[PDB]
Amino acid sequence: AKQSMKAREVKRVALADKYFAKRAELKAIISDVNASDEDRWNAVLKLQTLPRDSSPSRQRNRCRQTGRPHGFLRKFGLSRIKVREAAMRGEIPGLKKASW
Amino acid sequence: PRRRVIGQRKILPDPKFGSELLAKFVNILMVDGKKSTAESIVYSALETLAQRSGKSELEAFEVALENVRPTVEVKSRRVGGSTYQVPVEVRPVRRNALAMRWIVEAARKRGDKSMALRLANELSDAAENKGTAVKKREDVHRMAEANKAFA
Amino acid sequence: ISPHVNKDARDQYEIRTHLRLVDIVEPTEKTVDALMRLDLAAGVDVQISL
Amino acid sequence: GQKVHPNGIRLGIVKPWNSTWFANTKEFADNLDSDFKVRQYLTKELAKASVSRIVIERPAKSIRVTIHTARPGIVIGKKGEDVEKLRKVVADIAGVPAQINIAEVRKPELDAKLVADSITSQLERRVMFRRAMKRAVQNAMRLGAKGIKVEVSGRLGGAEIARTEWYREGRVPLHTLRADIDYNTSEAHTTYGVIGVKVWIFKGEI
RNA sequence: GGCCGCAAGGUUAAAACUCAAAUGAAUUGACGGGGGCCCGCACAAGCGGUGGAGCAUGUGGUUUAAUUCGAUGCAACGCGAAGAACCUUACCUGGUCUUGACAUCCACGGAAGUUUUCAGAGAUGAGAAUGUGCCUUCGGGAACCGUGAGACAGGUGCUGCAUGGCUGUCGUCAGCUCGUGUUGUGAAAUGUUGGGUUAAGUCCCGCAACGAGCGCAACCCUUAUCCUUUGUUGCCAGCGGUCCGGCCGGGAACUCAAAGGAGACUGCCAGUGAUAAACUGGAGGAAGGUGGGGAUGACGUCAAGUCAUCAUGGCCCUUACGACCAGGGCUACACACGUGCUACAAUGGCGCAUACAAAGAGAAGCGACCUCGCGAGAGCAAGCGGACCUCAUAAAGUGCGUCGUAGUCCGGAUUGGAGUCUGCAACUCGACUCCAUGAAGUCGGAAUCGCUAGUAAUCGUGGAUCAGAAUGCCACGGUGAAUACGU
Repeated sequence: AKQSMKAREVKRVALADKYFAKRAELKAIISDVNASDEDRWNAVLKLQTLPRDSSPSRQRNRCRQTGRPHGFLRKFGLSRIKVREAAMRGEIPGLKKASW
Repeated sequence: PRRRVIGQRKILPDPKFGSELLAKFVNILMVDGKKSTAESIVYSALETLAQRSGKSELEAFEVALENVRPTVEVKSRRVGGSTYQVPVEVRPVRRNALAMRWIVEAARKRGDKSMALRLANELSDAAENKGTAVKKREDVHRMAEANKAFA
Repeated sequence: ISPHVNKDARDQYEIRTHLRLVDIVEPTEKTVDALMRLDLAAGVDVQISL
Repeated sequence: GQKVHPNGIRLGIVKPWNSTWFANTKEFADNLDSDFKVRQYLTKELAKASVSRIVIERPAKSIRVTIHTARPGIVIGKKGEDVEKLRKVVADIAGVPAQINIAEVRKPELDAKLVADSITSQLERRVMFRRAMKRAVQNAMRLGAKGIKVEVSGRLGGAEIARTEWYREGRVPLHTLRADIDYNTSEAHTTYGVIGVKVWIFKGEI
């Protein structure tokens, strides 16, 4: 992966950490039933002025050693290729080849 | 196969009566692994058939088979670039198997209302020497007789 | 197991987790200190419930 | 055909692991990344001290690292003036208290990683690959191995068409799972591209 | 040209020009519409499909501003993709910066929280509040925000015919080689061939050969039978309480959980055989001759695949082939092909009510009981980092009614109207619900595919990726066949 894609990812995670509580507040307002019916309009109109990159759904899981955007596993933080390499070298505790 | 000897699998006898022939008939009739449906159909058909002839179900079944069992058949040979029909004798297990297969195939082709009804009608016609099963047997024998020169 | 197309040719792996439970019925102060002052290997996970 | 990794197929039967610890799903990935960074730093820092293995353990809430080396003096230094520095840096990277231990390799000529490193080092100074390979095999068989195999591949001698060559002596049974086989690899960077090296050493059944 | 012959022709017999070879006898392979022996769902004997209809998905072509790049006989075509609305994104149109979005150096001053204006946004301008730690021997500047100059940074740009690493295929086929000796001027041969035998260059006997290596077999996982340790969250035959329920007092026997052990080796009997290796039957036993299923891939072949995971020689661009942004495209549509799903019906469609599983996942997670809604869902809220709580109700089956051979009470494409949820945001281009509409299709030409037993066929259940998006991929159990005379 190019050196600018990883930079994009770092920026995304930073902003998402920064604006976490404000968004939860605004969204609870918009969701809650029996509201003033103008506070709803205000909260909706304000939730879209925050930076786009602050939403957790703009983030992409990547391999921690290479940057590959496909073939990701969550237990290991790596893609299939690097998982296999480390497994055969002996660096993943408890993992071995299986048959049954 | 090329270098094999295959033994015989055992087959349980029928629960109501005690015949292995009837178990094989159920097996030949079943589809998709549903043995209960096949047993229902066969038992109902034999029930409705025993009356029409005033004999035991087994006797009706045996008399029906004895008119469809074949004796000689034709195999195909081609070594000189031409196809020849060579007559051969059929052996007992194959006789029974072919009879059952033809009976069920004829039954499925009729146009009555229920499968049990079709099966019963076919068995009765067979006991009277009419129907597609007997026609098939006659055709096979005719072909075998017409090629006696290649025995 | 290939960097490109081939779609069969996979590898299969396993991790196994072993678990044990021990019960102590009648304790005393000395014993509880004795347990809380013990060390074990670098690959075992210990949980104590009172 | 293609072959299976010897170490991999043998884990749990006759070969041990390089990392030992227990963790759950919310710590597994972070622990792996920390181990990777530790090994990278140590391997860069000790390039001339004949390192062959780094073993990591994580007990309680600290980290202890064992280094297997063939020149322990160069690592320990004058009354610890280098081991202490290494410990400080490793503690900074790990984020918890740190401990370092040093273990010695008696015979560097029966070690898979060290033989391969020596061959690559020679190839980068314009030595003849046949000479390097034959010397490796003879040393190993002289000091007591039951068998050895060596393989080299690439643009050998500056050629335009790449190639592969190997030599063998003794027994090297790869289909036997109770056999004690040591395996490793290395790479050499030259003016014509990359050359690859592989080494197998057999020591007996168990 | 001469001689000879009725003729057909015979006999004597050159040059110009052109090429760097033409040729004999043996040697190792490959090939034969040459011979001999033996294997494999190769054929034969059988069961179910594809090719025709509608829909899902990939490919060729054509179109477009763009429809990003790669895989191409078997061994590419639900393939890299284990999940394109923005992001992912590498493509198109327009608005913008230049030591830079990501690093190391030098020296000029100070840092992060809210809140206003013009912008589609990137990015420009106005404000308010704060003064950190710390040898301050005053130099700390370490921590992290600004700007200036130049050594540099950056490239999913080309060559897989310059490469490392990783993979496909012949093929889980039984082959492939060396040392010393001996034969031939030599290339080479012998061993490795021969008589028997095996799944096997497996084993025995012979023999100018005597020995060893890589493969074959065995050691590893799982499944089927037994006994000895521990018995909660798992189990109840005997005993005794009754609100009926493993509920409760208890028990350690049985299911089951998971650690150490026993067992299968042609070991025993009879016949055949070279006084062999082996073969065919029989006893006991849960299991018999490799008991059943995995993992395990020899020397080599195809300049086979991948510079777009990564790494790397050579070439190429640096106010641009390198940054940032909002909209669009990868989802197009005269047409051709591969792989699948649902059907064309009575061994069935619809309504009532009732047995019986296995294996998995869960903290920004799995969401009970109760209330509201016809429903997709909504509100309030226990429990659980789990043999305890939750996801979570198996379906085919069985019992009783009805439909009566009809393009149907079969099938469910298409289209109108109204909703729910995830998410800043569902026009292009998401999944699901409700009322309505009710297309093709009555078993598919020449061709052509899978399968030898708990297999084929048929019914349901779980997980990875993942805010949301499976008819694909990887796993689990239920019911349960037909056929193998033979080469």
